[PDB]
Amino acid sequence: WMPAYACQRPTPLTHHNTGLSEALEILAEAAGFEGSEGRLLTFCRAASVLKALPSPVTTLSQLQGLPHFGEHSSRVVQELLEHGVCEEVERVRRSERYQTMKLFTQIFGVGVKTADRWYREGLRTLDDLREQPQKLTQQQKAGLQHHQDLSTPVLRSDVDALQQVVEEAVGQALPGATVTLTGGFRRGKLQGHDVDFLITHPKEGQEAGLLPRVMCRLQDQGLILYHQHQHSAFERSFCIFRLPQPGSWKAVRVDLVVAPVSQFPFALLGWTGSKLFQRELRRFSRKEKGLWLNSHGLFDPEQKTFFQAASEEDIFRHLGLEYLPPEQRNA
Ligand SMILES: Nc1nc2c(ncn2[C@H]2C[C@H](O)[C@@H](COP(=O)(O)OP(=O)(O)OP(=O)(O)O)O2)c(=O)[nH]1
Ligand SMILES: [Mg+2]
Repeated sequence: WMPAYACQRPTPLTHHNTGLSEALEILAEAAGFEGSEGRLLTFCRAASVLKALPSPVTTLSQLQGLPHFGEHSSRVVQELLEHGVCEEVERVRRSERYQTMKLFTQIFGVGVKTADRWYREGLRTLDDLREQPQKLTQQQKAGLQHHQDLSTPVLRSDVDALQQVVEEAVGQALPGATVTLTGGFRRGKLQGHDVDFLITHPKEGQEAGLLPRVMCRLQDQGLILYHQHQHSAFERSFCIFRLPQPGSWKAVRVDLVVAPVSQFPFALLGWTGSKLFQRELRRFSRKEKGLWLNSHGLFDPEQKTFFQAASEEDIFRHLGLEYLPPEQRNA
C-alpha cells in the first residue's frame, strides 16, 4: 500500500514511469487551460502516484491497490502499454488550443486567464502579441523581448553563478543577511524555468529595506534586464537577470523573496514545493489536522493561534508527518 497524500510519501527526483506521468500531466495541463480544476488535480495526483512507485509499470495489473487511479487515468495508461500511444493525449498535443495556450502561458507574466482571453480574441503567435503592444503589461513585454532565453532550461551551473552574485549583493548590503536557494533546484532538479531565492536576517526587522539595496547593487553591475519590486504579501522582486556566459549572455528569470526570520521556515517550506506537494500538504493540514497552513504560518482557526516554528522539521512534526527532505518532495 502507498499513502493517499503526496506529503505522506517520498517522491524522488528520478523515477521509473516518466512516459506515463508525462502523458497524464499533458491531460492535467490541458484541463487547467480549460478552467477544469477538478480534472487538473485528478490527473496531477495520478501522475504523482506513478512517480512514487519503486518499479516501472509494464502491465495494467500493476495499478491494483493504488489511490488516485480512477477510470480515466487507468485508460490512458492502458492505451500507452498496449499501443505505445494514447489517442486523447495525441489529439491534445496536436490541437491549436493546447499549443497556443502552452505558448502564451509560458511567457513571463501570462496566466491562464490572460492566455485564454488572447486566444478568444484571435491571437495565436508571439508576433501577433507584438503587433498589439497595447494588450501587454510591461512584464509581458519583457517576457516577449526575452522569450527565447526564457524558454531555454535554466541549468544548475546558471543557478550557482546567480547565487554567487545575489549572495555578494546581499552580503555587501547587509552583513549577516542570508540567501537560501528554494524552488525546484532545492529539490535537486538539474534544470528549471526560473531560480527562487529566499532572503532573511537572524534579527527580526533587520531585513527591512534590504531588497531595494540588493537590487541597486545588481542593477549597477549590469545584471538586471527587468525588475518589478512589490511591497505586497512578502516583499519580493520579480526579475529577469542578464547572466554572463563565455562569449555571450542569457536572460534568466529570478524571484527574490524576503521573509522575516519568524516566518522563514514557513516561507522555505512553501517556496520549496513542489506545487502539488504543497497543495497536498495544505489539504492534509486542513482536512486531517484542522490547521490552516500557508507560506507565513500555521494557524489553528478554533484557538486563534499561530505555531512557532524554527525549522521545516518543526512544521512536519507539529502536523504528525514524517519529515521529508526537499529531494523527496518531487510530487
Ligand atoms: N507558498 C507559496 N508558494 C509559492 C508562491 N508562488 C510560488 N510558490 C512555490 C511553488 C513552487 O514549487 C515554488 C517555486 O515556484 P516555481 O514556479 O519556481 O516552481 P519550481 O521552481 O518548483 O519549478 P521550476 O523548475 O522552477 O519550474 O514556490 C506563493 O505565493 N506562495
Ligand atoms: Mg523555480
